[PDB]
Amino acid sequence: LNAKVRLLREELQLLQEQGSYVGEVVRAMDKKKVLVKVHPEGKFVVDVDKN
Amino acid sequence: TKQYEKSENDLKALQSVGQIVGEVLKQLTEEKFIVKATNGPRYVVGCRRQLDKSKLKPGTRVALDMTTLTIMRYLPREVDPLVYNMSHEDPGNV
Amino acid sequence: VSLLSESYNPHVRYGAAMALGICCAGTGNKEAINLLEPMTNDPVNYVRQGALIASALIMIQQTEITCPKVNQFRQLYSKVINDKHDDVMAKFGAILAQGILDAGGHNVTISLQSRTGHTHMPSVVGVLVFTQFWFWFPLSHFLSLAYTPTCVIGLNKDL
Amino acid sequence: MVLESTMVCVDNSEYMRNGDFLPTRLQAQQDAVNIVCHSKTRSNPENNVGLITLANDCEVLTTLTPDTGRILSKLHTVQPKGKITFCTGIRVAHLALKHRQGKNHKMRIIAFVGSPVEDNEKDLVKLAKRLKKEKVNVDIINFGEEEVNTEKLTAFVNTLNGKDGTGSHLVTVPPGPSLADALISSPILAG
Amino acid sequence: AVQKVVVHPLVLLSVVDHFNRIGKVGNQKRVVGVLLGSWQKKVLDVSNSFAVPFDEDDKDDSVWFLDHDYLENMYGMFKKVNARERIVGWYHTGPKLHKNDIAINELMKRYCPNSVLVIIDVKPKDLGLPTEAYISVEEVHDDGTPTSKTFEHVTSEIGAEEAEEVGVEHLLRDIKDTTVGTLSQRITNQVHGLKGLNSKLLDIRSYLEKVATGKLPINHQIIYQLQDVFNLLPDVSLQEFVKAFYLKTNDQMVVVYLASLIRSVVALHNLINNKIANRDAEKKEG
Amino acid sequence: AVDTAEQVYISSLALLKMLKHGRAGVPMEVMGLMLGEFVDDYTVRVIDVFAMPQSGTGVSVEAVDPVFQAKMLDMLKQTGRPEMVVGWYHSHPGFGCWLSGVDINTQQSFEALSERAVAVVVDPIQSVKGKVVIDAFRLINANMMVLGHEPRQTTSNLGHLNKPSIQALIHGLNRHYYSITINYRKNELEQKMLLNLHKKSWMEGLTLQDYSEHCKHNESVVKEMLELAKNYNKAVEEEDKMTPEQLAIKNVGKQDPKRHLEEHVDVLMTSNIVQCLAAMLDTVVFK
Amino acid sequence: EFLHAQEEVKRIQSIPLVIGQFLEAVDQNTAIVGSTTGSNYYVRILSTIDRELLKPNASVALHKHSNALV
Ligand SMILES: [Zn+2]
Repeated sequence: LNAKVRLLREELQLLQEQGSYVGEVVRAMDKKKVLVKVHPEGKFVVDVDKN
Repeated sequence: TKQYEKSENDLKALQSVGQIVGEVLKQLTEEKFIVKATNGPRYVVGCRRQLDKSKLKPGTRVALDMTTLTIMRYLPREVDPLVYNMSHEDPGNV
Repeated sequence: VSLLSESYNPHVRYGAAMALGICCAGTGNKEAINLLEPMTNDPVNYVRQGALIASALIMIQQTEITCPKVNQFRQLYSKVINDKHDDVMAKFGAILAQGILDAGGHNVTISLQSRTGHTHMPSVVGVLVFTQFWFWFPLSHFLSLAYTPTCVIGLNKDL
Repeated sequence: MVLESTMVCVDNSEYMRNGDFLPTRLQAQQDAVNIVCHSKTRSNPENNVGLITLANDCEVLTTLTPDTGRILSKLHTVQPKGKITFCTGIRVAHLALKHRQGKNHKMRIIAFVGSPVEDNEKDLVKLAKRLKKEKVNVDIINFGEEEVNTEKLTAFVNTLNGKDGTGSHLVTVPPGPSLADALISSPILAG
Repeated sequence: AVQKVVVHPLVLLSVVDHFNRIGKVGNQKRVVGVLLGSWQKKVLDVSNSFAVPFDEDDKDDSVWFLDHDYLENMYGMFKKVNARERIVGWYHTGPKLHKNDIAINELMKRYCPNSVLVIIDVKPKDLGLPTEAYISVEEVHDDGTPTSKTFEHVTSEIGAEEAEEVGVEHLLRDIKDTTVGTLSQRITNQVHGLKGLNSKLLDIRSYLEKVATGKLPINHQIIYQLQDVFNLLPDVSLQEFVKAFYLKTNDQMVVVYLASLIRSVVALHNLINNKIANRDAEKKEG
Repeated sequence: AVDTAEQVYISSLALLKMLKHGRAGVPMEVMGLMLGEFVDDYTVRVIDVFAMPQSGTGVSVEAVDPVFQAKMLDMLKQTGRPEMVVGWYHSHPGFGCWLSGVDINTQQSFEALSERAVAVVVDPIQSVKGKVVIDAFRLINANMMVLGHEPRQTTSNLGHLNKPSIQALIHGLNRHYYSITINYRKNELEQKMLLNLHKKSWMEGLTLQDYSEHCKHNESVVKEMLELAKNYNKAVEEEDKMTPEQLAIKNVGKQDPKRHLEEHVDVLMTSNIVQCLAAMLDTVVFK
Repeated sequence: EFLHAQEEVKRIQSIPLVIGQFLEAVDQNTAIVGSTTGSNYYVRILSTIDRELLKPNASVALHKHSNALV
């Protein structure tokens, strides 16, 4: 329980500058990359993601 | 000769950046004011002691800090085309 | 001390690694090593350093055939010091630990307990002043008194 | 210039309301305060001079300060009615002189006594031996009416200092009509 | 008039640390300074203050003198940096005031219409909530004697706003906080009897002492009147206090029943979920 | 020439004035001045903190008034402690306390008069209460950029100070600046009373007054407040009695929550406060 | 120290904040939340209160940069 309040600190640090986005895959690519379209933004294409 | 130095001293006061406009939506507490920028984003901030809390009111045009994003000065109303709607001129009368 | 090594603050975790370091250095206990494995993995900087020196005292004069973690650790000492991303603090005790294992050309070790049953005071005094090496850097030289020779001397008599 | 801090004591006792001094002791001693404050101004700029009332309950109207505007402001409408108090009138000046910023400035006190005092000889001898230890030098100028050819105060000044101390000078006014500005002529020329 | 006052730990500390200023140079007497208050309502509040050099001669044991020019300059600086702050009165560290302190108020009464003097204590000992607050008023008397000025007690409380609570709570690092519901009410429950006793016991020893020594007055007038008021309450049954018994217990009736109501529910969720998570989780591992 | 680890000793009186002067200036950044004594290069202490008057131009190198300093120093010379000033501090209310181009402009002015002149930043906002908060900075020499910039000795406090890092803006000051450690000192006597002052604040004056007023409360409207608790115990429990049945539907504790769940702990704690303050009746009212 | 840790989770970020619209919680410990900037963000939920104030749709106040639910 003392470790969870510390975990919130580090996790805050990773989500502080950019947090994390919400993507929408329009198509997947042969190079392991994945065409992703964000609602406010333009379309991207991004890769593995080993998990 | 000295009037110039008066102007240059005015520049020293111009080293203070213009504040950012906004509106007052509500206020959650005295240190939590629910505000919105004229550009769309909404915020909750406290403020300094130079305000009168009752004078704030919802739906109020205010100016915010560039960092704290909080009210320092405020103005009631502004409109650009109005004075131009009042600037019409016509002779007569006669 | 297994449960104190899990404490929330790394200060008690540091003292807790040091306890196992200085007390078990005259022994080849593997349980102490097992509790000092996760200590170098803590995200805190200096606690990892503590694990380096403690693990250096458990392996004095003990080769790989003693405990299987000797080479495991010896690659870690050089790995942490050749990586620029790591903290300078943590990589201080790395080369320092390489000095512990290699002290005297591997020929000497530290012994707080003679076989006679009495404690060796230059050993104890040296190491206890060596506890805090940050506060005074020349205090790291008092550890040289803790080094004792391990040898078989077959001198018959006189010269 | 010599470094010191002078403390003036204006006489508001009920015996100063008479017009024996021309035109009245209030304006007579007021002009005395003007000449001494301008004298300290011409001496050194660092020397500061406050005032203290001796009659009734002693109160410091103006704390020690180098400007005389406040002093001249308090000389007016002072309402000079009460009984003179002497034994505490030197000690108050010493009290404001222990709070002084400068330790180089010597402790100096001037006071005007225009009324008889009920202080016993033993009290004044105790304060004399005390001011010797505190080294404080007090220059008194006697005004008004008192015991003819004032004795207790004269011997007080002589026994307060010694060797030399050149020193504390007590100038007693002779019983005759004269302008006050002419009475301050002898003390302002030499102590 | 004034009801209660609020003194912050910041200004209080500002008295104590000045006691360290004159502590090394000594010697006698006590720290005397002028208090800066903030008045937002009938309730009084203190924020900051400033010390003033003060010395009391002994001859002359009733002689008191303050620095007026220094007062002007320092109060002008604090009025410059803070427009809301102003002098509400003065303060001294006591520990007990002297008869001479009556005129000290009369001096600065030209600065403030009503100047409240606040005693404080630099060395905490006894008997409870620290400091003190006095207001200067004239109640005359039924005797027709000339008007006597006696200071009246004003209840004081320690408080703060926001930032001043931060440092105060941060620097302690000593005792649990609070904790409400368990150790906040019981500790103060013993505090009620303890601080009630010692207050009553020191003062009740005073009452027995006042007639032997300390006469006059002492007693009279204020003593006998409050004496009979103390004899106004015995105070128990007969009668109706007998009838409060079973309704107090009856207020405990539903409370014990609600207690036992949720006690079984706690045991419910805990035992059910844990025994399942015990044996059913262990059976898959081995 | 000699660079070592540094340490700041703060006084209980100092921090309290810091956060106050900073609170009154929000949002606008204020200008304070640090007061204390230089004992050596590797240690420093701040024994006092005094506030400067605000100006319409704001924080600037010219914001320090020399005549104001000589006056204030008059008031401090006649005080028991006439110690020389040491450095300056300024509040940074709305951000993460990074030194700006205005702060550096007054750093080189203090480094010529004072050898160290520790730069301190204090903000009430970034911390609720129990944080150590504040901050501290030091200007490294920019003309040394050709030689080794990498001390110190006794790197312990250096390691704990540079951590956590903690975002980016904080790291943007590693160059041209380096922080300096802060540690409290006691002064435990006055600290002991300072605890008991706030704690006793909740307690009563006579201590028999507000507890007996809570005894007047012990029957108010407390039978009605116990009817408030009775409605929470009916309304929360008849919907928390469907939960043991719903656990069989979802099988078993998968998310969830509802809620409407628990909350009886606070009800029992308030009822326990009621019964204890009510148990004081038989103690107080009787004798 | 645990009661002292509660102040560590309340400490960040205190004031000020930026409003957004809560969308939904993808699971325990992290959620997706629409910002007033008009962007949905995968964002952690504060370890203190994850539950009763969540609701399907509600205006939620977030830190400026971290967009962290409080
Ligand atoms: Zn700045």
